[PDB]
Amino acid sequence: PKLLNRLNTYVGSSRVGKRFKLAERNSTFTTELRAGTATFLTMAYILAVNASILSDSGGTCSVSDCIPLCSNPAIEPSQCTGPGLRLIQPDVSCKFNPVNPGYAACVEEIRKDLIVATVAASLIGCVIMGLMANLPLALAPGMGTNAYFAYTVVGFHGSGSISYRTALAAVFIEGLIFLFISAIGFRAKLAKLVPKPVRISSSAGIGLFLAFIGLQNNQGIGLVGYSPSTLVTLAACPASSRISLAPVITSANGTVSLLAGGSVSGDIMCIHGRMESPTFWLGIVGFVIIAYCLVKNVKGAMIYGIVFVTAVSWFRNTEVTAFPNTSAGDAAHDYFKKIVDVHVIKHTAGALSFSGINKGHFWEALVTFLYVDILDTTGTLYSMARFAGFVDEKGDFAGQYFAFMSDASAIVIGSLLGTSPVTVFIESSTGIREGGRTGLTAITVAVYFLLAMFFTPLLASIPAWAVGPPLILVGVMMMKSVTEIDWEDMREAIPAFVTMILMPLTYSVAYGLIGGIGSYVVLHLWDWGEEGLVKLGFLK
Amino acid sequence: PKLLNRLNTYVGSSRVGKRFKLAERNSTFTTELRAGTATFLTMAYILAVNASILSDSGGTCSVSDCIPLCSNPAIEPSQCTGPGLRLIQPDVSCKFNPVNPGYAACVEEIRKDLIVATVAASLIGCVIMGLMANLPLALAPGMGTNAYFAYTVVGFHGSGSISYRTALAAVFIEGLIFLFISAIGFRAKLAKLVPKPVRISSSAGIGLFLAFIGLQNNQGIGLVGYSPSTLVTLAACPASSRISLAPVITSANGTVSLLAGGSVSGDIMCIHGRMESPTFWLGIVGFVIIAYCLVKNVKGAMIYGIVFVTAVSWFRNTEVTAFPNTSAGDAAHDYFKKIVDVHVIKHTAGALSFSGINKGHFWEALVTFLYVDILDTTGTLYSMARFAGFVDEKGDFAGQYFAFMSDASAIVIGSLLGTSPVTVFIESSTGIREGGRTGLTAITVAVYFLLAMFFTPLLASIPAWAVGPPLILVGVMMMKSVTEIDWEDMREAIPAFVTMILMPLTYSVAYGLIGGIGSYVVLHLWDWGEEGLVKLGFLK
Ligand SMILES: *[C@@H]1O[C@H](CO)[C@@H](O[C@@H]2O[C@H](CO)[C@@H](O)[C@H](O)[C@H]2NC(C)=O)[C@H](O)[C@H]1NC(C)=O
Ligand SMILES: *[C@@H]1O[C@H](CO)[C@@H](O[C@@H]2O[C@H](CO)[C@@H](O)[C@H](O)[C@H]2NC(C)=O)[C@H](O)[C@H]1NC(C)=O
Repeated sequence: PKLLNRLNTYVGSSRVGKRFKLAERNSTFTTELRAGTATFLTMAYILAVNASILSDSGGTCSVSDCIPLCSNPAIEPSQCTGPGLRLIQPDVSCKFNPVNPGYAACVEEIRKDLIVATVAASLIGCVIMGLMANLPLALAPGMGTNAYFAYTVVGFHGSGSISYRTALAAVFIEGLIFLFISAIGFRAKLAKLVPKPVRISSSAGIGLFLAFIGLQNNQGIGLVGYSPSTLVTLAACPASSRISLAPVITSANGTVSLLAGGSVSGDIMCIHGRMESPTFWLGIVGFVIIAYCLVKNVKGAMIYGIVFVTAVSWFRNTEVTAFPNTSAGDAAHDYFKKIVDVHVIKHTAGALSFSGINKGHFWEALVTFLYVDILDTTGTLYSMARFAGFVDEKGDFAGQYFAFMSDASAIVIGSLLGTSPVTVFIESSTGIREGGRTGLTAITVAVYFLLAMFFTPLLASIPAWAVGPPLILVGVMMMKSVTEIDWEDMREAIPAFVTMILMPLTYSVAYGLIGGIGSYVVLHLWDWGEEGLVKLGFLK
Repeated sequence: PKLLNRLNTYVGSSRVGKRFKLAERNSTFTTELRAGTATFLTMAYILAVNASILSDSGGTCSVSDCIPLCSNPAIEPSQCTGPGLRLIQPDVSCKFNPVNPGYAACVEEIRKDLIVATVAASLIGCVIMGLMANLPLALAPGMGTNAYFAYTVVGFHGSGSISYRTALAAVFIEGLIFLFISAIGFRAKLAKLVPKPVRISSSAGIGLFLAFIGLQNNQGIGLVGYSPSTLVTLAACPASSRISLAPVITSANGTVSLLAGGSVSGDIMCIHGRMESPTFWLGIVGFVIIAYCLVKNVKGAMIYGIVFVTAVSWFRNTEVTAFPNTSAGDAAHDYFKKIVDVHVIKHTAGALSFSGINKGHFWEALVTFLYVDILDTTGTLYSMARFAGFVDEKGDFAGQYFAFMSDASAIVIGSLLGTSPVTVFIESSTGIREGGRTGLTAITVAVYFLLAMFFTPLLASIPAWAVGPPLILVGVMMMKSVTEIDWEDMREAIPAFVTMILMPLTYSVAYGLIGGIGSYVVLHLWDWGEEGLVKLGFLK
């Protein structure tokens, strides 16, 4: 007969076929391969997004890599010898606008390291899940945790309260704690502490957070800029129409004096030319492409949008180029002209530090990660077990124990390689809908990730207006959880609204969670006291 | 027979009782009075909120009221005569921080004028509705239109693109157009142009906008401040820990130079002492009070929260005082020591100007108002007609014609007195639930508004941390519209999300509407073209 039939029969009757229980689950070999291909096509946008987001945090390097500069910018630093010409020693301000050249070079090196680390963590997680749990699930660094890790815990170019290495240690300890909790069966009971309205709306809140990042110049397409009155207005003017802000001291007559050592922002204020940014309109075109591909059920919509926007930007002498006519642009183009490369992680691997373990901020991060991974992983896996028909009458699908242990182990391993926590992707559903039932789907996704490695030069050249619409559409899709909040009941509607709006406005996830929980406790104090009084016996 | 029974019988058998159809609708006199009292108690927060919001726009006065200042702030301006001491002529920067004393005095005068105008517009609208339509509905200046009029169309202290008088003319013409449209029966047809997902989510969007205003230092309790990296972080530090920002020019070596004539912001950047602002915690206490009063179905919850927070602030030598130890504070206290006053509108009444009618921004405002009033009034009235049992099998409740004409006339009259458009309040439902069926409820609310006049000194002394939680809770209650969007369908979910998130982030309502409509058209182009091709006959 057909050669595929012979191959399927041979594999099913073999020893590895019985190991993976192919016959008992009604799927042979090619259904597994097709399901793995579909899942990889649906989740491949993480390869660009995660590396960009994590690289924005600055990585391991610090002020020690800034180089001394000349008195005038027109003279090369090594030729700054003459009357009144001296070398300026670097300070913290070298990390921020205008950025010192050495810092930017290090940041590019960190970006390559983080691409490789993302690929390796996804591969190891998928293989561990496939071999141990024997489930068709794919693991990769999560999205909300990426944004929270980069822009809040560590901050832009290390402007946060915790260094990169200490945050890696926090992720490591969180993974170990999650493993220990899942191994003794206290995970389900611990999941009950979070009140219901906070437990749901939080997801929506994160989506809003992500969307806001996509509407930002540092991070996405623009369209939102600084305003002296309202703090936020309509941006998206060309890069030559933007200026920075600096703190000043005023008086009661009208004088102003610049404040020494103050933080200078990026080019966030727009003077003229609104709605004229070419990169903004290129990002809009990519957004439209992804949205149409999502409506018509095309797999890999985000891949297509990102690839279109990136390929348009690879030309050199345009207004939307990714390789500007500078030294950094020329170096980036030179690395890009190499199509394939085998990059070895140099700075990011094995970069843990336990110095800040006694700080109060550290723990605020460690708990927050622990919350998200406990909820998300609990929410996703069971949902997946419903699509594959594994759930019995008791609500258990056998391999849940090893599924949770494998997720925790993947988190630990990813922390060792220098990336944000890894989780199970919801996109795995698209593989289950195609017929994947065993762990061969995870192995197939792992092989695809291995082949996605070796393309670091192509993945390291993706501009900010290409990582923009994917975040917005991810927020759109996360928004669907609001339909199960009872907005008629104030005692539920107030905490959910507080969580949802505080996540993007304070630009933090922990603050939204804290506000929601505090509001819930305050609003339920009276009822709890009345119940306690009735129970004790002072009241009827 | 009790005396109340005799009074009810006498009124019901009288001529005015037959005029208002008291007997035919099963309500006599005291049910009408009680329903009016309940409605007024539920809607009385507008008396403070609307005046504060509209006064933040600066009113009619301009740079011409700034007074010349001395070379040093320590010398009184009229004694600035000596070596090198001159008078600085005012410029536009006198309107912004630091604010010229004459401008602040004028703004206080405008605040009194706007309190009186708000009361008068509400009274006239209620009387016109009660006498003509004969419905138990109360009219007052709307909330989203207040915020849009003040902070977007006119801008803070006149920093927008349209002056106050031109915006009043826009409101006037919008009211006239709405009257003409409703009189010829094209209102229902015109209401169908807005796509459904935009037509719903817009309400939720406005709520978010309002909540953001309540989390702002200019406008509410604080908690959200400027950030050099993310533009927005956790504020709410004491007023002595805040500094301003000014635009600068950088170079490639590290120098910075202040830019001449740039806009200086308010005290928005926080250096230290986060979560230590006493006014922030007072606002939180007021928020909690209103939240419990809302949970337990207490009428006038917002009144109680506002009154508590305001009464705490009336003491003079504290950190939460509304009368600081300055000249402006002393003048405010002197006006407050008067309990009752008869204020006559001096600047705001009859201040229309038709100069900017050929500007493109003008029309962008005029349409936007016209949208909101067409939707909101259509959404509310019919809903009210369901609670009172007026809707027949055909969907009409007889007096809808005069109801819409009365709403339009009230809009025009309010525009003449110098306020944002007036609409029907949803809070009127609380009066219908109590038994109100005729127009005597509107007359009762009008009498209550008339007696609420004469208390301008008390209403003019309400601080910003008292107008804060009401806006947040109004946003919470408007948020309930999201449950009727199908978030599973991308072709609907994308426009709704775009509208909802663009309203508060760009800090404008028109931009959210434009984005939503544009996204809807773009996403439906392919389907519309395919349908048209099938209809014409080129396709099967
Ligand atoms: C960096 O280079 C600029 C010149 O490009 C220096 O600016 C001097 O000081 C102000 C501010 O720009 C200018 O008005 C002067 O014209 C500049 N003087 C000269 C001789 O160019 C700036 O001083 C340099 N940075 C430092 C720390 O010296
Ligand atoms: C306005 O008032 C200040 C004093 O309050 C005057 O003095 C200046 O103070 C700032 C610091 O706040 C210094 O940077 C300036 O060097 C001071 N200038 C002088 C001449 O002493 C200030 O001069 C006043 N401004 C004007 C235009 O008169």
